[PDB]
Amino acid sequence: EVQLQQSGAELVKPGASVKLSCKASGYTFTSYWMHWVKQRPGRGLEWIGRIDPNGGGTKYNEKFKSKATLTVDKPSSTAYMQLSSLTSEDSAVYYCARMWYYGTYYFDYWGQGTTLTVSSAA
Amino acid sequence: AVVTQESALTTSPGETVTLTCRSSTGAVTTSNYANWVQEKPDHLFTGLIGGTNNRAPGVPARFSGSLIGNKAALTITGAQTEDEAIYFCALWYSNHLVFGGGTKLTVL
Ligand SMILES: O=C1c2ccccc2C(=O)c2c1cc(S(=O)(=O)O)c(O)c2O
Ligand SMILES: C[As](C)(=O)[O-]
Ligand SMILES: [Cl-]
Ligand SMILES: [Cl-]
Ligand SMILES: [Cl-]
Ligand code: NA
Ligand code: NA
Repeated sequence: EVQLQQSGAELVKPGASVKLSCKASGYTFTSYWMHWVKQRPGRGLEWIGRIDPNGGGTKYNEKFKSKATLTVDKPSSTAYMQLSSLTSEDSAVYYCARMWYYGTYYFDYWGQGTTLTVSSAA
Repeated sequence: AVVTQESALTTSPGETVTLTCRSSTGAVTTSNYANWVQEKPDHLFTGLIGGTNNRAPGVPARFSGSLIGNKAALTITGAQTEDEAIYFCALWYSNHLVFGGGTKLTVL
């Protein structure tokens, strides 16, 4: 019943910006943190940061602070992640993952992921 | 910090296998709140354990977490064929999270 639906594949030009979405459903949105994670081939997983849908407080990996902007929209139960000044290093699969943070910290449900390809117009 | 996991491990059905998660900074502690997540083909991720030893809801009990010596460990007691996957551990370092490189588990 808990579901995290992320937006479709994206193709964007270098230097541009993009906004990815993560639609949450089947639970109380504001009760869980939402993380964003970056996956590139041979590069395992990279943590981008998390957002608390309750107050929209964020925590970032230093390496992504100037790269990513996390927000939420309570009404639509959607978490967004904007990525700016795109380069080919940003090409990857991006996931949103929910976390329970009371008494412990654990991920449970993950989105299916969104593929981003940063591609120059020929 | 660099988080290290076994590159790949092989087990047979019904056996017990232990995956480890090492921290380059020193011993892993409960304050690293070790997480373990499972990736299955088709980019299908599932959180298993968080805070060293707490299982997310619906996760089979055969998956358990602990600290063994200097490392965080994920033990799978009675490996199942469906357990064949890539397991990532992640350690919390007082403000950010680091993922290990993942362990590919093969079940014979
Ligand atoms: O302990 C964690 C933790 C442990 C394991 C995986 C992930 C996290 C995590 O994401 C996190 C944590 C603590 C803080 S706290 O100092 O603010 O309370 C955060 O802000 C935060 O985002
Ligand atoms: C839904 As996806 C496979 O772009 O990995
Ligand atoms: Cl945008
Ligand atoms: Cl990371
Ligand atoms: Cl891997
Ligand atoms: Na991998
Ligand atoms: Na590895």
